[PDB]
Amino acid sequence: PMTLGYWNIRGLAHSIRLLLEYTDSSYEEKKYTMGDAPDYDRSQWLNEKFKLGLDFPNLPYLIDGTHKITQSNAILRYIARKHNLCGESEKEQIREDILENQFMDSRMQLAKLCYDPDFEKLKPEYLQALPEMLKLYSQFLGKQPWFLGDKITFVDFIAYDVLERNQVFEPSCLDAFPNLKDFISRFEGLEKISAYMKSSRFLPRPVFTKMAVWGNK
Amino acid sequence: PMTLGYWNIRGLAHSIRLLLEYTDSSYEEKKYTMGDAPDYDRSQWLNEKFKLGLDFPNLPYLIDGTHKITQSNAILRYIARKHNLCGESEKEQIREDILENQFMDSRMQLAKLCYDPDFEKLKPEYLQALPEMLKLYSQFLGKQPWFLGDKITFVDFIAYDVLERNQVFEPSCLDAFPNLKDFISRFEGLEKISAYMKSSRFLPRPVFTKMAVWGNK
Ligand SMILES: CSC[C@H](NC(=O)CC[C@H](N)C(=O)O)C(=O)NCC(=O)O
Ligand SMILES: CSC[C@H](NC(=O)CC[C@H](N)C(=O)O)C(=O)NCC(=O)O
Repeated sequence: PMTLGYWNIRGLAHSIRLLLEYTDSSYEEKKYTMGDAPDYDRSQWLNEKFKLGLDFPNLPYLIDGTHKITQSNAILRYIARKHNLCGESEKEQIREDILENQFMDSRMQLAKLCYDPDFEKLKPEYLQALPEMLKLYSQFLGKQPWFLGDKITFVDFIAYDVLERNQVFEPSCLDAFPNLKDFISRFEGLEKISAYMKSSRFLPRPVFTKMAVWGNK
Repeated sequence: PMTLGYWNIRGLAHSIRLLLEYTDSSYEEKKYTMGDAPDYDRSQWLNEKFKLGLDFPNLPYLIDGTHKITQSNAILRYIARKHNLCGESEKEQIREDILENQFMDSRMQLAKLCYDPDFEKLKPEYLQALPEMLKLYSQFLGKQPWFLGDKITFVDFIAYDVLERNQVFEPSCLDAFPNLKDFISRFEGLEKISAYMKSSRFLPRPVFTKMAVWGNK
């Protein structure tokens, strides 16, 4: 079985976990636990960090026998290639590359906020900009079932994580955007995703690490 | 001709500029200028930000006729595909995806620091970590001329920007790492790269925007 190493949270493994489940991948999780405050003791990871034979040791990581992979997008692409869940044409590849990076910027905006000591002061401005961020995603998806079009690919798994987690942050945020709401349902309704989400494994919380101001538990 | 839009700085356009020059691409630059302090007035960009027909308006952008591309990695991949400067095999693609995301983490570390108000206090800790960062890049490159092996690809262009800019931040940083120094020379010695670097277009500073503590000019 493949090994997926990450913190015992949602974080950056969510899309990877879902993709692994969707693709019916044989895998098990190496789950590291961060200590509490004031420590935020990381030693579980730190001890074996340099022992896994990763070129750029990091969480998350994927071990698939010969292949040892860090960087969450690289893991996602790796698995997506293995199961034909990639953009094929130029137009699709362009769309894929734009989305992967754009979603990453959006992911990180929410993380920057929720780790910021000034969370309470900063929250409103983020919610001001929130509709415009969703609007661009909505326009882009249009009437298509999936972000690259007819066929589901890896970005849809990124898409879901970042869009859904906004909906856990601000529950009403997708209300203006019916196609994004339908996207969420489509995704969660997928036979394997649905089965997973009802299983003991599913790990939708905590969103962030114990160091977070919001979503630490 | 393609249009490359960005601020009148090095920033995230460097690798793109160099790739466009290397590939002998027909291109011209739409250069936006940020105001000074206290304003940092952005209105040059802001006015026509929503008028270029980009799905996710952003700097940098590439307009290639039908194709309008934002996100710097997306732009790089776009041009790389057009000129066969991509990882072909699985092992290459894995390496490419790892490196693109890793370098981007590294890039952002320097940017976080150089935009931080506590730049002076924070600088030493970054320089503490700096050798280990370089070491992992060095090990990964090994004896190969380019990061993916025999043939140069797009990551090399990212590689150059982030590694070189560290050498502008701390000039001695590559001294313990001869293969990285040779990488820099190999890259700078490429016929078209060399010609470009000696031309009037070449824009190696400022490193960051006027809002930066380090490398604003
Ligand atoms: C909050 S996510 C946990 C964090 N990992 C990253 O930041 C990886 C980000 C990377 N860009 C990726 O996408 O994999 C981490 O603990 N990394 C290992 C480390 O710092 O030693
Ligand atoms: C300091 S670079 C300038 C900054 N752009 C980005 O942060 C884009 C980053 C994106 N991840 C990319 O790589 O293109 C910017 O001015 N963006 C347009 C805007 O904010 O309106």
